[PDB]
Amino acid sequence: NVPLDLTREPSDNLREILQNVARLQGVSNMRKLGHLNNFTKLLCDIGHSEEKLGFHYEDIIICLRLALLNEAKEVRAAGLRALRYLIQDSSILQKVLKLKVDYLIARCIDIQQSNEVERTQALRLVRKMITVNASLFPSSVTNSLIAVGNDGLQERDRMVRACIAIICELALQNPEVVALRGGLNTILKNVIDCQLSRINEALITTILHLLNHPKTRQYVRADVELERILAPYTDFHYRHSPDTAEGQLKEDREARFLASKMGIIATFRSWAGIINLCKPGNSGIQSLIGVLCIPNMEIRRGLLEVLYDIFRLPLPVVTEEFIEALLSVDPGRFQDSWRLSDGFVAAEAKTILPHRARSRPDLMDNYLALILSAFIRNGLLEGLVEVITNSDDHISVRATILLGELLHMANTILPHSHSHHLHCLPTLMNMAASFDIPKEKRLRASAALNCLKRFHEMKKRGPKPYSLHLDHIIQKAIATHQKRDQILKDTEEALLINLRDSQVLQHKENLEWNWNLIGTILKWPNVNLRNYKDEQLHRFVRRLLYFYKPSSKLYANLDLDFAKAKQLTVVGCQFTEFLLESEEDGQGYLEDLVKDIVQWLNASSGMKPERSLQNNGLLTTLSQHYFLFIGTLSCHPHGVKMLEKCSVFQCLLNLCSLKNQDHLLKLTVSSLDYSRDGLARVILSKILTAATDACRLYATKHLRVLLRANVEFFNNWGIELLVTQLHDKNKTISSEALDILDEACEDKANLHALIQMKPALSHLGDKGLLLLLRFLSIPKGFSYLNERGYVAKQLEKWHREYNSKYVDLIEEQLNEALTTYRKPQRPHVYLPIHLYGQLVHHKTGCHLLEVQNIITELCRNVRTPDLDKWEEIKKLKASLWALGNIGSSNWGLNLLQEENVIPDILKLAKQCEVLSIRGTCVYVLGLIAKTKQGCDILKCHNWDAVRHSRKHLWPVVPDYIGLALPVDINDIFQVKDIPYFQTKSFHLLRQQMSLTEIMNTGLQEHTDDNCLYCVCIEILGFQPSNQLSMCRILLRKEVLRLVINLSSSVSTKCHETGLLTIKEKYPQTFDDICLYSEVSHLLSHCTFRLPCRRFIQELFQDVQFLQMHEEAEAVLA
Amino acid sequence: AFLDNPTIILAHIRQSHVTSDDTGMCEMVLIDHDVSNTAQRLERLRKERQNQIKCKNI
Amino acid sequence: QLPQLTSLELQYVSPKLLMCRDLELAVPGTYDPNQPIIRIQSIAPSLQVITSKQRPRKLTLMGSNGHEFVFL
Ligand SMILES: Nc1ncnc2c1ncn2[C@@H]1O[C@H](COP(=O)(O)OP(=O)(O)OP(O)(O)=S)[C@@H](O)[C@H]1O
Ligand SMILES: [Zn+2]
Repeated sequence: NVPLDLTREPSDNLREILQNVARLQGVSNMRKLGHLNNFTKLLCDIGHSEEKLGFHYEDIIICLRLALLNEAKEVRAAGLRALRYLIQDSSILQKVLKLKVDYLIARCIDIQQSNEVERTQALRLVRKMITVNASLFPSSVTNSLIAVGNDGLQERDRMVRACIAIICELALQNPEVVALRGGLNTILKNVIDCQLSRINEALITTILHLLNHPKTRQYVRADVELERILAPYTDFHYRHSPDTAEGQLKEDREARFLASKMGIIATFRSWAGIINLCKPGNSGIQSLIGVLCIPNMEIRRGLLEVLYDIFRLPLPVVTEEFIEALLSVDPGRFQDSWRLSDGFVAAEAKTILPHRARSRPDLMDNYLALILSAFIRNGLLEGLVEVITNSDDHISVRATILLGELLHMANTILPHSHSHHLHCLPTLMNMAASFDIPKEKRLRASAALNCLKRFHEMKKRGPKPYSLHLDHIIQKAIATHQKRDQILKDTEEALLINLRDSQVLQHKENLEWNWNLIGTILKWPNVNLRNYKDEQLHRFVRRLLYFYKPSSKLYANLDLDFAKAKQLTVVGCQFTEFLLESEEDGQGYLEDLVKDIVQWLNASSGMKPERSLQNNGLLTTLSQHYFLFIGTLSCHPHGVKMLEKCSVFQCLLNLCSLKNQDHLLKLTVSSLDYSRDGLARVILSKILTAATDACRLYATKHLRVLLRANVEFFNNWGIELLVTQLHDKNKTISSEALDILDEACEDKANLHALIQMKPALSHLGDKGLLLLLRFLSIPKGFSYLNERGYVAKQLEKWHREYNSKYVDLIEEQLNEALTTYRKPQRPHVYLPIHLYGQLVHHKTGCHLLEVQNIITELCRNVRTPDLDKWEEIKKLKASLWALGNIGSSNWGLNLLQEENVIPDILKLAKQCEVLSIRGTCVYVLGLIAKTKQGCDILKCHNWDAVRHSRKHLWPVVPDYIGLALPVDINDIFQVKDIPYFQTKSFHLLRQQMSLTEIMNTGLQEHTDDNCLYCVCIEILGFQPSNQLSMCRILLRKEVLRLVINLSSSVSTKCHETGLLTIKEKYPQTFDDICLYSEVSHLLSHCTFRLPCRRFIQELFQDVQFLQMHEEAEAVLA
Repeated sequence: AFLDNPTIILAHIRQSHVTSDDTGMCEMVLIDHDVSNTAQRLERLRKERQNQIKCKNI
Repeated sequence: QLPQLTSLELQYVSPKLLMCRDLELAVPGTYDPNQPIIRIQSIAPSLQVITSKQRPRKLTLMGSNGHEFVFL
């Protein structure tokens, strides 16, 4: 409008607030909002203080709260924004709350008067209020937010989620005011109509956080609040909303099912939900299993999806035959990531080839074992059997597959006592062997047992290479491993018969030959074109050669997904190997074939000026399998000589340089063989060091395929390649190489090879430091790092800083794994490397740790926990993780049993009040059981452990994987009961007397305090209220009793009509601000619906309130 | 999972509401810097009441 | 959700009625001291609710003599 910014701040701001109050005359709204912006800028550039401002705070507040009553939405928004910039301390907020300004803010929220910019500043102001001091939040704005979030979805309000987020943020710092006005119920009923996963979980997390700490656990009822989320499943006819559109009744049901599933699978990822749902009483997990044993084919088919995604198992296809759904859950089924364009071989090898770690804890197994034990305790297997027998086929197949998956998980992650009587299946075997029941049940039980055996066979088969490159890689590795440590003749007759019936020589028409006979005549032992000099065999060989050459355009033209495409490639590979089997008679053909292949490759790569672009044929035809021929040719020693006779390796060295075709580098890096040193490793190193960033990334990611396949002599060259890849300019490649090294270091032969070439792993992030800490695990390398003063430099660092950062690291891993947080299918949550765990390994750093006197303070911290704040809980978690990493070997249990701390942890794992540390203790007790002595110690305290490693799939019942579980799972599910925090005259005259006949103060709860105007008279010297025009004391209590009756929501139309008639007849009864104060105090203490609340707030809209404005202008100047 | 301290819970709430809210509001409201129908009913009742009262009921 | 109620399962409503399979009680309404008594053998595990203002169920027992006794 007219800013100067160079004047006396007192006179300037006085003129500003005087023009703001405007005396309700002769001042437009535009200039008033301009003055409000000027006041905002003045408050920004000049610090707020009662000395440098020239006026007390009360005057500013009383001149600012009048802009909220202005009719223009712009002036109201500007006033709210200027009021937000004023609240910076607790005193300013306390004074803003002394005058009942919260009434005006709660009014400004709930109008929805075509203003989505004025309602945003209100929410921002209440968020600033919560930030400044949440212990003083008023109940008026609380009730307003609860009413908006409780009935805002039906009124198409667009600020619903924005209000629920603020309610959830308030419930963390002030739960009493939210539980009193019924905000937790709003939160809990707002998760059953929220399809968005992240919002649904952020909503359930606050309810599960109040149940964690006792001080907040006193604010939630026992078995009626949290168990509401599984009402859509337990209640067959569930009606969430009382008044909904009758047109949408099935879509609403599916939405309720989806939201309830997203909430149920989100309460089982937190410890406060696991413990509160599996309590030993009439819990909410037994009601979920009991309704599964009821033949209702709608709830029964929806509970199986929740059971499937609770255990992170893949869903089969919806069929009626078991043999079709068993094929859809094959661990080796094709995926879209395995395509050449996406993830050619490196992504495929990750799924089928197993991890190199055989003793890492893998916390995911701990969590799944705890969940499975809790589910088996409450009778899940009997319910699954009852679903298998007495149900439809669509559900019988899915329940049989779920039972098979659970039975396989049992004998893999459960301790022997928990899983030595599960494989009997008494309720199913007694049904399959009883000849008294009807025959249908017996036969379907026998069929279920047969399908379970078939599933077990499928599980013990294993995942098989889907592609043909990984197949050759694995076969070559197995052959090398077999041959490193140590049939029919068919002379002339059977050979000729098989050559005759093959049909190759009868006619030259392709695709009509007998390819099985060709394969067997090529693969027979002693047929090698060198001992059987027959002209028919040479004709056969020449015909096959002319067919397989790319220049002839016969094989190189068939498209992918062909009927017989894998067989032709296999036959071609064994044919180019059969040509190599004759080292003296198979030159004229093999040289010609490989020279034609080199011609085709140089033509398609771009080494010619004709087109230099032939990716449209290599990517869609069988001409891309010519790299498999060179692959199966480069394995043999006599093969590489022939491959070098022609310009093959030079062709690949030249192809490595181009920039336009990245698929060719993928094809050549996953086909060659690097078993022996030669020109095959030079191409790999050239691609790894100087190539396109994406090709370089795929090349450095293709080292798991050579690691997990157990290629011989990997520690010689692969480790050096990873070390040189660590110096790459790109960051993703360096991080991937660091991850490959961290995985390869799980073998001692590989860690010794990494230590012998001392790398620089300190200039990287935390991953580099965690990888370098592994050096301490062995004396050769620990003694090296100890000389340069590195162990003592890390001891104090981990003591003061990194002991509390390791817990953040592992919690971040667990959250990214199974909570969908994403800090800015089942993964493997492998335990991070802890320095205390590495120092204990070799008994030399163990004494170095013991002389520092670190075990005593940790034991004292575990014995004397605070459990009041959240920093001390963090310190207790850090101490528990440190103590669990120390007792990970036999040298650690020695210096850990001198203090006798394991009983303390075992007692804390079953008697603590906070449940998050009650789960941390379970993880730590599992980590303790990585040794035989650890399990022996734990057995005395009635805690079982898994005594086998991860080396064999079926270990015979008599280093370990760390997993420990109580003998009775209900021991750690005991929670001490906390009582709820709640257990700790005119209205009758109006019934018989009408309004017109009675016509021929009224404020009940009105005092000097809690009135918008009366509070000012003593503090700010306001002139007393004027006398209104017994004629008006009656209408006052009449409108009061009407607005009171409007709260029950029983008959709202009648009371709305009465209020409308009162406004029509006497438009001056809605002018006394001492009645608006009363009705606002009533709104701030009762449960009004959203439309009724909006109507009540809008009744007092077109009002003037002239006397308050005049008195404010008088006290101002 | 471990979502128990109020800091991680607050960060989760803010990010989940901001990113996954189709309608505008959430990003506007959750800025991390601070870390009429009754009139129509009255008009209808006013216009009706003038026509309504024209007779005497004994 | 009252108009939607049209059938009742005994596993859901009363798990103790479908686990009797034998009783010493006589079938209700049929007992005379000059005839052999008919005992309650079984109860059907499904009831059909009649769509009306009071929704009377349709109970059907199974006496010891192999005859069905339908009640309301
Ligand atoms: N689709 C085909 N598959 C194999 N050979 C083909 C095909 N089409 C044409 N031919 C010809 O057949 C030749 C191979 O036959 P040979 O090994 O010479 O035996 P052959 O019976 O002596 O052949 P000809 O035609 O009688 S001299 C190929 O090199 C081409 O000359
Ligand atoms: Zn007053």
